[PDB]
Amino acid sequence: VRMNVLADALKSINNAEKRGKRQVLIRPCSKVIVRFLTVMMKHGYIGEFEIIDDHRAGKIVVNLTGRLNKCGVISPRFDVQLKDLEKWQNNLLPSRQFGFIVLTTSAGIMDHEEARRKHTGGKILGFFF
Amino acid sequence: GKCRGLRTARKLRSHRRDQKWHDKQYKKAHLGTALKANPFGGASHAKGIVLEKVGVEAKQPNSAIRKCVRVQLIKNGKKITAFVPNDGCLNFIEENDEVLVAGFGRKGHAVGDIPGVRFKVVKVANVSLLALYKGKKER
Amino acid sequence: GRMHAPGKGLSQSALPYRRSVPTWLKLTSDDVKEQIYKLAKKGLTPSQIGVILRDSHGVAQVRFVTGNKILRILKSKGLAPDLPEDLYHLIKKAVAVRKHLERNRKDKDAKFRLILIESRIHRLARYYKTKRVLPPNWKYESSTASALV
RNA sequence: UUUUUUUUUUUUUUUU
RNA sequence: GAAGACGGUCGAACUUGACUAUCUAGAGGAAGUAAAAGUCGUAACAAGGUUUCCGUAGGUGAACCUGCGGAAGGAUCAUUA
RNA sequence: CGUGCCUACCAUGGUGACCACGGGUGACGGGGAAUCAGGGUUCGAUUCCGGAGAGGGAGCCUGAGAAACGGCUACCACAUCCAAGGAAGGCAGCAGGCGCGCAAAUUACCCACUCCCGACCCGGGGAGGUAGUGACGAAAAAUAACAAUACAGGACUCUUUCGAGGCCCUGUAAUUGGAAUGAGUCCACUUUAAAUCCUUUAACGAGGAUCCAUUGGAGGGCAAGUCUGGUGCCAGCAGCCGCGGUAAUUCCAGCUCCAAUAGCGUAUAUUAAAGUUGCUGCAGUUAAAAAGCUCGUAGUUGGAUCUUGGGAGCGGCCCCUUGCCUCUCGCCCGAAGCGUUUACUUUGAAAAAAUUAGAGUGUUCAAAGCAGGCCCGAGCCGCCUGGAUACCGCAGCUAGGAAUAAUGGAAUAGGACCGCGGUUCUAUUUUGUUGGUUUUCGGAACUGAGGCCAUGAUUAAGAGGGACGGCCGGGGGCAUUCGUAUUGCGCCGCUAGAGGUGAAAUUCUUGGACCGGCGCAAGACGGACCAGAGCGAAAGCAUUUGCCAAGAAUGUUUUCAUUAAUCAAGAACGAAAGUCGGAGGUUCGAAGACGAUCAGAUACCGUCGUAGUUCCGACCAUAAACGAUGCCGACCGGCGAUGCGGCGGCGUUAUUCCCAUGACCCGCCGGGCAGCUUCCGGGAAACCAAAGUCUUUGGGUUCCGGGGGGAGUAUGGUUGCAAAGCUGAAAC
RNA sequence: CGGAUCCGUAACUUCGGGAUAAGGAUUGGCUCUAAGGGCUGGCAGCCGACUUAGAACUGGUGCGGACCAGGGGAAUCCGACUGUUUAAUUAAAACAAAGCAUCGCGAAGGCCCGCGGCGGGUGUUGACGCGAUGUGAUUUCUGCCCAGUGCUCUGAAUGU
Ligand SMILES: [Mg+2]
Ligand SMILES: [Mg+2]
Ligand SMILES: [Mg+2]
Ligand SMILES: [Mg+2]
Ligand SMILES: [Mg+2]
Ligand SMILES: [Mg+2]
Ligand SMILES: [Mg+2]
Ligand SMILES: [Mg+2]
Ligand SMILES: [Mg+2]
Ligand SMILES: [Mg+2]
Ligand SMILES: [Mg+2]
Ligand SMILES: [Mg+2]
Ligand SMILES: [Mg+2]
Ligand SMILES: [Mg+2]
Ligand SMILES: [Mg+2]
Ligand SMILES: [Mg+2]
Ligand SMILES: [Mg+2]
Ligand SMILES: [Mg+2]
Ligand SMILES: [Mg+2]
Ligand SMILES: [Mg+2]
Ligand SMILES: [Mg+2]
Ligand SMILES: [Mg+2]
Ligand SMILES: [Mg+2]
Ligand SMILES: [Mg+2]
Ligand SMILES: [Mg+2]
Ligand SMILES: [Mg+2]
Ligand SMILES: [Mg+2]
Ligand SMILES: [Mg+2]
Ligand SMILES: [Mg+2]
Ligand SMILES: [Mg+2]
Ligand SMILES: [Mg+2]
Ligand SMILES: [Mg+2]
Ligand SMILES: [Mg+2]
Ligand SMILES: [Mg+2]
Ligand SMILES: [Mg+2]
Ligand SMILES: [Mg+2]
Ligand SMILES: [Mg+2]
Ligand SMILES: [Mg+2]
Ligand SMILES: [Mg+2]
Ligand SMILES: [Mg+2]
Ligand SMILES: [Mg+2]
Ligand SMILES: [Mg+2]
Ligand SMILES: [Mg+2]
Ligand SMILES: [Mg+2]
Repeated sequence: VRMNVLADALKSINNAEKRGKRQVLIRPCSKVIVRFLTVMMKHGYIGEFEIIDDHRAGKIVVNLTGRLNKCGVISPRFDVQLKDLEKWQNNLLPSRQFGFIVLTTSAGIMDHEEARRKHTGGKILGFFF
Repeated sequence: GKCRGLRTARKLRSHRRDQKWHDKQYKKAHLGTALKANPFGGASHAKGIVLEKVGVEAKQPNSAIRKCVRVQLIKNGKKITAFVPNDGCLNFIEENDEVLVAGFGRKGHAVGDIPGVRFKVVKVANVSLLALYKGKKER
Repeated sequence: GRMHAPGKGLSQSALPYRRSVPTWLKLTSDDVKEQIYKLAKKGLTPSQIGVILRDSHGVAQVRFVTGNKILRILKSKGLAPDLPEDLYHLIKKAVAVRKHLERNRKDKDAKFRLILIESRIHRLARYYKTKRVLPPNWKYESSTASALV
């Protein structure tokens, strides 16, 4: 039924970007989703956001810039050992000028660019550009 | 509606191993009846003995009579009509000669103008019809 | 989405955001627990006891006024059902549907609904054997149903 | 209300 | 300390029987393919001249016909007070 | 030696849908090879590692080491010599022969290199190495050029030039030189065990008879002939499309061209092309494809939640959470408790070469090889440097990292930690020394009594289950009642037609049909109200009434607290028809019968009429079982409806007179069946608010399709009483 | 061949059988060994049944030692089978038989006996009964003819 709620969040983000609306409602909340949007915010692709704290499970409302072509989730959360990123680079990123990958390292939810410097690797959550 | 979990490699391998059989090339590659049903035994060429000289019909948009040789095989023992290529070479083939034969373009199918002959004569008495055609040696 | 139905409606209840009881109902934990013992001696389902305290005594969600869930209030002094309610109602209707098939041994619809009800029983029984509230060799064929009505 | 059949192949494509 | 012998164990082989695998003869029967040029009709495509089709039974030279229940891939996206 | 390795006794076990057991392999296993985005797919007979066997198969002596076979014993199958009394045989070692084939080299030379064995510096080695065959394959590479003079087929800088040509391309069967140099012909060195080959060098060695490049092709794909002569759907070409029947851009020849070049065509296995096997990365409304529907185990996936901002210091460390303890051992560290436990990463070892990547290095280049490079006029009785590094799936080891994803704990307290009692048990030091008696003590355990912890249970998923309560529905079963009509019968009146058709006839008819009137009986069926309305998992369900259980939606500050979704095996329902019993038999009606129509009808039309249609029991499990759209979940436009709940609305209306539910009207919420519109976005389109959120391709999961035919056929197994159903191929 | 023990048993089929199918081995005498129980006492002591399994020795390969005692397979036709029959020539494929059909009859009746009576029988019975035939398990089937010949229903319908 309800599984991998990161996908449920990011397909709503995708439909709202393709439609052209301003702000999205997402009924589940995860620390995964919050740190994912933190990476997207720090790299500037979204705007400011706000978490309605339900006692049960909150709801995230995100102001949208309008730059987001495509965000999404790789489904089974594959492992990625280092010196195996370049497969995912050529397979997922639209170019060698932009695009980002969200790894899950032991030292936090990191970025494709911070991961190669921190020299960790780990599991893939998703991608956005 | 695929399957994409991390622990589903058995289901994927077993379903792909089942669904690989319905391809015709794979099933005649790795099912035994294609090898043990046809002549040549899966080889390129075979020798044989001329049994008789047979003219056969052609198809309907192009009508002619093609010239072929019925062959007892040395190796297997099956009888084969084999097409004799050029203008002459029916004169160059006599009765009961050692004849080397091969296929045409794909072994499961004949050529378009010819109904049921799948085989092409290369040599007669260890001399090619190419040499017999453009002035080379003799029978 | 319901299990054994296409009907995916929404008929639920929604607890408010606000925690423990607002201003009125000067009714501490002791009086509430004494009420719930006097009701459980009369032997009502805890599902019913929540409704009784909601409608008569004006008690809200009892987790707020007492701090503790009502079946834990029940078990800690041991007025237990010893056969939990969520299995008990399914067995109670399964007995009646078996009897109805017996005196009407042609009712294919009731036969099918009996199969669905027994499926729900086996699901909840595997849950209770996992969570160890029940003995692991507990079974359900006919005679346990006819006894523990 | 009727009322069926009628050889066989003949038919290729441009520069600005 | 030789030849030989009772008994044991290993077990070559030979016969017989069973099981299984691969081909392989067969009077006749029944099928498909070739295949275009033959005889008998004209089932289908247009309401194909009885709308078509799907199941399940029965019959008939032949395609086919009919019974009962469905579908529209139907020839009806509509029939009022 | 350890062991069911074997014996005896005893127990009744072990494996499997996470594929056991059994068949097949044209299967020896790896290191590897081919194939180029990435991921893979196909081989690995074969030079290195390891295993096995010497015709099959069995046994055995010697020896540290064998079930040895260039050792032995017997049998089987071959086969040699026989004076017929007996002997010896084992090339899947090296050459060589027969057979088999589509398919494969000389009965050569040498221990000189490499190493190996023996008593041993010396013997021996078909192990090896050298030569001969060798178009398996690879590397480098002339094949007659080359600059010329002249004629220009004439382009080009540009001047009225009708050319200056200090540039040019090319045909010159035109001449001239370099007569460049090579292949072959041979002296001599070297090479080598002996020669050979390569290099070096001497003497010859080119003017189109030269010292001669072929293989395919010229319609499209596909670069290149609408050139010529023959040929007349004949011959033949063509991998497919196709050409050829008197003008052939395609056959056969010649000429001219085109492509690769000392290598081209062909056949076949196989890889890419093939996103036409799809994990990245395919389809499933109509083309092939979503099972009839539902439950259901194994499998697969599984909501959220439990460690944070900072500080010091520039320009990585500590905490306000950031490794706890013990200081027994040599304020702190060494050391030690030392892990709930893995999955995941980053280390680090570890491993075998050869291959691949790749560093260096002028093998004349290159494929290679692992070498080489300097000064020195021989004189230095010499120096420098290399023979790298990477990669090595998976599994195992080691230490950091705790996010992601599972697991741990304390709920009947049989918790956590500190400090006591009391029971009970032993260890070694010391009473100068030996021994005994009694301890302190050190450790385990047992037991009881407390105090102490903020003393212990994440909240309730627009997940789910269940209770609840007001209605709801052609939902299901059992029973009951009603209604015409049909058919037949009984009477009653009238009277010659009545049915039935495209038109008629079969048939009933003065023995009174049809028609009217009354009444009775039987069985089937529930019209009109009935709709793009409801309900059911579907197949389906329509007269009233009662009984029996069951269910959706709605309302809920109700309960439980992850019980969830999809599901191979397995299972319950499943229309019509069909089959087996029992009851009856109105209408219809397969089969069958006739009458007509037609050339023929056995067909449509009409008359009669069998089984079945009905009910009760059992079976069969199929359909265009259709929305030709698996199931769950979320998001993405609007509009008016309609059905069912719930809520709001001094609007209207019926009671009697508040009061409620009644009946409309207005509006909102939930989810259901639907519809109009649209450039939401899609698709091949028709079309779809899903068939969308897809080259920007990944929410979870089951079933499936791989050109059409053969064919849902054969053949096996299994179910069925039978009809048949389920599973299901190949030749061609 | 034949008893017994231990192995192993096909095709077909109504799934019950076939089946002691087919085919093998073993079997003696004498020594043991192991197992299989009862009654007593506050786990131990006394007292007994005839069976099974295994081992060694050994006899001139001999072992159900006499007696006792299934030849087997492959097929075809017919009849389902068990049953019964021509005593004194037949044992069957005939006969019956269950099953399947068919017909008469609601008691003043059917079908019969009887020389006779409302005398008997079925009947101390009543359509799931009695009476009269055809066929002969199951499985699958039951076609076409009312002309002949029967049988039956109908009406003084109208000829005799
Ligand atoms: Mg072909
Ligand atoms: Mg389900
Ligand atoms: Mg005709
Ligand atoms: Mg027609
Ligand atoms: Mg028609
Ligand atoms: Mg049809
Ligand atoms: Mg033993
Ligand atoms: Mg082999
Ligand atoms: Mg490659
Ligand atoms: Mg690769
Ligand atoms: Mg080897
Ligand atoms: Mg060996
Ligand atoms: Mg040897
Ligand atoms: Mg040898
Ligand atoms: Mg050619
Ligand atoms: Mg030509
Ligand atoms: Mg071209
Ligand atoms: Mg060709
Ligand atoms: Mg496809
Ligand atoms: Mg179609
Ligand atoms: Mg289709
Ligand atoms: Mg499961
Ligand atoms: Mg989770
Ligand atoms: Mg009447
Ligand atoms: Mg039915
Ligand atoms: Mg029938
Ligand atoms: Mg019967
Ligand atoms: Mg009967
Ligand atoms: Mg009729
Ligand atoms: Mg089907
Ligand atoms: Mg489905
Ligand atoms: Mg389905
Ligand atoms: Mg309403
Ligand atoms: Mg009401
Ligand atoms: Mg027999
Ligand atoms: Mg007998
Ligand atoms: Mg016969
Ligand atoms: Mg008999
Ligand atoms: Mg008698
Ligand atoms: Mg007799
Ligand atoms: Mg009588
Ligand atoms: Mg019979
Ligand atoms: Mg008859
Ligand atoms: Mg008559």
